[PDB]
Amino acid sequence: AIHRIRITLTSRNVKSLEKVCADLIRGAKEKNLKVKGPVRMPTKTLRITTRKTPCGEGSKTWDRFQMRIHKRLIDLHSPSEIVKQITSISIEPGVEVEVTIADA
Amino acid sequence: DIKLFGKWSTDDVQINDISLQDYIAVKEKYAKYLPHSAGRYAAKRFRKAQCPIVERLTNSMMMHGRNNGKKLMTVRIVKHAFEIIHLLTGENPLQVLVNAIINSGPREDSTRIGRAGTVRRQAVDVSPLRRVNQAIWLLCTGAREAAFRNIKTIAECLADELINAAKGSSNSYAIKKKDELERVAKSNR
Amino acid sequence: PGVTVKDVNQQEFVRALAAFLKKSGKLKVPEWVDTVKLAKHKELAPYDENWFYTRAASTARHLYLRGGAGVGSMTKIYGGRQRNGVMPSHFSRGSKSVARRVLQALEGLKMVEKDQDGGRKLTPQGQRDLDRIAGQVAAANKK
Amino acid sequence: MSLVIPEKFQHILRVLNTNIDGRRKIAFAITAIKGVGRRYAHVVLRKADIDLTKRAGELTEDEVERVITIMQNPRQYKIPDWFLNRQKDVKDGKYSQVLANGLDNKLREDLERLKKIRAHRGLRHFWGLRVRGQHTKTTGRRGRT
Amino acid sequence: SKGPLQSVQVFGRKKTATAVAHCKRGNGLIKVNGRPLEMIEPRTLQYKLLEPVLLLGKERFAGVDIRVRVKGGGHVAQIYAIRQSISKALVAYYQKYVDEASKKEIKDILIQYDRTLLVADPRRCESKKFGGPGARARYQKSYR
Amino acid sequence: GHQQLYWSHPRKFGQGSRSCRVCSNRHGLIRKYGLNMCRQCFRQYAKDIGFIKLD
Amino acid sequence: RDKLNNLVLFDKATYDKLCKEVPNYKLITPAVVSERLKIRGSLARAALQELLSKGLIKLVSKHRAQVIYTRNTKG
Amino acid sequence: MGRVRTKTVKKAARVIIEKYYTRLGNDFHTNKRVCEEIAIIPSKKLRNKIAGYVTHLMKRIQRGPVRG
Amino acid sequence: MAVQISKKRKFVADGIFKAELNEFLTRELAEDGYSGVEVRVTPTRTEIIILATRTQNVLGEKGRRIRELTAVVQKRFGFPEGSVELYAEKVATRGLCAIAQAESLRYKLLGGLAVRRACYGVLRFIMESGAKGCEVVVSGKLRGQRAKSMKFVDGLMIHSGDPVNYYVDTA
RNA sequence: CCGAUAACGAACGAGACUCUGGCAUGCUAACUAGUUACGCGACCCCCGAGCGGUCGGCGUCCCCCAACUUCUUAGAGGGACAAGUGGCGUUCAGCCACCCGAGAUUGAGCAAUAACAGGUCUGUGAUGCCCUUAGAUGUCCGGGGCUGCACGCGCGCUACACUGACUGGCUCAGCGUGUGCCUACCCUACGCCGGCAGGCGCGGGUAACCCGUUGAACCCCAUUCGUGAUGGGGAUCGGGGAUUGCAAUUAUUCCCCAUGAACGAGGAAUUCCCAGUAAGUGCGGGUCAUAAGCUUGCGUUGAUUAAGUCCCUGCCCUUUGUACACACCGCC
Ligand SMILES: [Mg+2]
Ligand SMILES: [Mg+2]
Repeated sequence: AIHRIRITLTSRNVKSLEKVCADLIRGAKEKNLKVKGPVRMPTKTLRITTRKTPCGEGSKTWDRFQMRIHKRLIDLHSPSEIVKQITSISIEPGVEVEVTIADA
Repeated sequence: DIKLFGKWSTDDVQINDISLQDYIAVKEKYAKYLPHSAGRYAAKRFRKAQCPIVERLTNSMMMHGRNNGKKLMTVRIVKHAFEIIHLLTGENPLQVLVNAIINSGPREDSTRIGRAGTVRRQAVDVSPLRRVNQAIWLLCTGAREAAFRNIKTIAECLADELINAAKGSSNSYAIKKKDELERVAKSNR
Repeated sequence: PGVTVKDVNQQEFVRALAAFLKKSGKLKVPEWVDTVKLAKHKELAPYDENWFYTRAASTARHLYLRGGAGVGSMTKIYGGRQRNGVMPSHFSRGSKSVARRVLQALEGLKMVEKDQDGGRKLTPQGQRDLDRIAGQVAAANKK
Repeated sequence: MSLVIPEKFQHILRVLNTNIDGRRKIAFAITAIKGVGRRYAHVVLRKADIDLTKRAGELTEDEVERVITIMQNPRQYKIPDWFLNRQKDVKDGKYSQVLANGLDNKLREDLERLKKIRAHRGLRHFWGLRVRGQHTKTTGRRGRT
Repeated sequence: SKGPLQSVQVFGRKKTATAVAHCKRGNGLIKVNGRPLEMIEPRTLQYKLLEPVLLLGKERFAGVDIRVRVKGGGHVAQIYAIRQSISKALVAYYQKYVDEASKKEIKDILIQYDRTLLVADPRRCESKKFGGPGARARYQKSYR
Repeated sequence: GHQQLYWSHPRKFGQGSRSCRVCSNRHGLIRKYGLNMCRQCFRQYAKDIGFIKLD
Repeated sequence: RDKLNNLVLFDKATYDKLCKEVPNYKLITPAVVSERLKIRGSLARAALQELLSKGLIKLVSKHRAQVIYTRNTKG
Repeated sequence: MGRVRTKTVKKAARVIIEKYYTRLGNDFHTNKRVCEEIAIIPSKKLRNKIAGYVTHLMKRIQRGPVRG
Repeated sequence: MAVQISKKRKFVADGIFKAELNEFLTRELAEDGYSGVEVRVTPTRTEIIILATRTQNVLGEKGRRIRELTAVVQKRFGFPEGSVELYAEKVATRGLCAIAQAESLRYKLLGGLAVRRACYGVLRFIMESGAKGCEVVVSGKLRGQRAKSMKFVDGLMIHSGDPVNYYVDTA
């Protein structure tokens, strides 16, 4: 077994996040594990504003850099065991995956 | 039926001259319960014409740095001023305000660029919208320097400014400046 | 027609609660109520003499509105604008000892009890007292 | 309460060695005494048990001498220790509020003590410059020219 | 008699201040955050709060239980959010559970009294730029 | 001299305790998000870290 | 326009001056009472609430920054 | 003011009109619905702007012999 | 938990690792036609792929040099042993890689070819490999002491907007 | 852009593009977001209501032991195009007004050829040449200095008060950060002591889980003050108490009590700005062992005026004159 697991996927780009969150759940449906819906957490916007010039001479122009971090949560819940059933991950570079259980 | 501030029905107020009856907005289509409405009246030209003049007075009464967002304070100032003028005169505060606007709007001014005769080269009559704008600005300014450094509060100062303007007594800064402008324009004719 | 505290204006309500707390005086009033300022950012002591009762009434009303508020939370409510003189103004918090002593006097009157977790809330009979005073002030305002 | 002016209403008083305006409120009239401010005046009136909503000119002799006594000797009337000006005096280490030109001569003796020991703060006081580390480059010009 | 499941939940916005009115069949009452409508902190805007009620009449409000929750913005933004939310909740209730005849001959009064009672104000803010204190003003410049 | 005075001056804090992780500079560091990189070096490498410009 | 040296407490000359025509004109505010009786203004507020207690002046506004009074109706 | 169309939309509109004059119509939505399969438009804004110009040019065509 | 750092710092550290590894590979494999580095990180292990033109040159005698670099990247960042694998991949259409062409131009200039002929050759090779356009700018102490800049551009070249990011490769 | 047309065919820039804000009761999804309903409760009314009212009290993803996504979040999609109507127009390119509409001009980012002896060699293990290199211009350690003051200037903060100050009560945000490779230094709930600054124990949080429902300020409601250099202003200055550090004097910062100085709206001059804008107002980040009058962002309140012109300062195109070409700061 009686297990209930949580898989969180985080990266910088929505295209790869969406395709992972799609193919994983489609594999789950084809492998008849009932799926708790994908929860899209609020985006983390890392902002850094820095003076453009390396000198301090100029018109005081500031360059602003952003890093968008998006994360999704999918809860895999089955009456039987889960980890022995699902072993493949099919994870491309860029996206980071973390799997916990209900105890953690 | 609308009863601005809960009283002072609008339907009895009459504008005495047709020059400003398309720019004063006290009639029942523009009668509002309270002079506060985020109506986007500055989005397009001539949109302030259909803005109620009590709203205009509230917006122009909040000036000089300390008071640029204190619209609730300005609304309470206008309410107290209407109470005071009603007690002092007995007629409609809206009627007093309309008469003050009419008597404060300067019918002509002077404007040019080149070698000035007295103030400007040419004497030019003004638009009704400019009449209303100048009248409201003059009334608020007169109330402000009336209330600046004396014990008499801003409510009474605005009240007696409108009272003096609605009749014409040379005791109000609005019509004093109006007469000065008229004399300058007449000299610049 | 039952009356709760949310159906009456909180200003004269807290005034009436302070008056009741004054007339039925069983508080643990500290010895420094005549000297201390109510906050770091204030520059004079409160004008009213029995300000402690008004403050305790306000704390009871706030605890009714939301429970589990500790001393730091109450200082967050009673914080204000510190003018800082020539420097630009900022925000300051209330007096921690004042809030603590008000709360301790409240559980001395046993209308406030600590939670299972941190902070303290109102007891059922404290809620009863608040509602009764709300009803009587509603009646006074009506007729 | 809102009566006529009382018969024994002196317009200014004589407290210690300075006069105070009796036209203003009592809580702010004795603030004209050097060494007394809004907080000190309020606390001494509170512990003197005098109505704060009355002017200083309408007080009586017993009330004013009670104020005198409490101002002169705050320690024995439950004025807390941390509230006084000359706390932990450099000469005798005794906690005392100072109320009059005693404050002026105490400032004088402390400044001349600093000058005598030739400390940097005392030398700055002698030269008329800032003593709290402020920048003297761009400000303080009026005091010199 | 005892017809259940008669409720709508309609929101209104004014400067990121959202207000959700839960209109429901019952006796006529309107409450905001558990407090009476006529009793709010900026009582100057009590007329703005009561404006839909004064326009439409207590009879159309006599059959509705409305509870409004606000969790954003400032004070007057809250007030405008509540009035818009109440108006939109009433027109949604009249559009769903009774005829659009009544819906239209209340919506017209609402519109040609105040368009903002039923249409949200899109203007929110504007980002500050790195040349001045605000969105458009610039820091004072000097030449000598 | 010996070990007792060569590096004895404390640098557990302050600007001298921090240096750029790239160029060992001690001015214009960015410690936000544990970056520990110079102001100029961050502009140099922001494409590589992933900080890209949007507005 | 130099100074006002306004009275802080009433006297015999101004007490009856207050009592016999202040509840006779249309506008009674502490500011106008102060400026036409040459008194301070806290005195004006206190006198006006005393006359409220006596009941010969009708309050209309009662606002924290602008309080307005009037005389009683005739007829 | 500032609603002048550019070559990118004008040339594309003329080309698709001369190619699919039978399928096109005077309805803006119908034209913007034929555009996605008669042409590859990288942007929705570009697609609908081209569709609007197609409506204008077809009104002009049905009222007279436009150079297209 | 307490042992793992937050997501913000973790992503920033990943970017720092990518940048440091890329700078190291640029300064080390410069003469071997270095083009780029791609890291595929998994909790089990990580794979570093070096896109370079001369794979047989970046791989030393029986992989001695790739083993050396694998050990270096092992020791510098302190991975668990046997948890990182380094592969070398030959790029496709090396004329389209601005990094490789800039490195080749630098190699030619260091060899001593005339800058005019070398830049013409680089441009011709890029357009022969097939691109919508190319632009090479050489700045510095050309000819005399006074510095000059020569720009050789042909074909199409956009400069503004978003599509420059994924259409123009700049080195 | 339409059009003419010794040009035809192109290329860059502009536009297109990306992000952002506004509408989606349409779709997907939510115990790290909630709503509705129901059940335990706690309180008021109990005259009698009782499917009465309040609850940020406890529960119903504790797994069978409710549903749903309106509110919040974030993805895929839609939506706006001068599309429709009237007028003007060579009846073209387009412009004006209006209807319906969330929106009929949301703000940014990117940004051409050619240049400047514009700024940085004090960002770099970017760097040529020159200088120094053991009594060092390397490097380390101690102390001082970068703050130093007859004076002038620039960016700012605080004010000159009653549209206010004080005192108390009531009541509302959104950006965004938070425990470290070196590297020691995180955000803090709650309880207790102290008047305050602070201190002492218990926890939570590597985070839509905790701070935090970010109880912010302004504002609102009552009190005192009363036209005075006054309860405006808080500079200067004395004494005392804590905090950081290895160290606080030339005061790091903070707290308390005293002193209330100029300042009563500012000459000649001059800056910025067109709608959620200016301005008032606070709150985050950077700097940070200690810390913001700075800067970069965020939210709250919210206007006056204008929909024009080339008059001043400039910019673009065409014609024109030139003795200028380092180009009118020219030449003579
Ligand atoms: Mg562009
Ligand atoms: Mg004071």
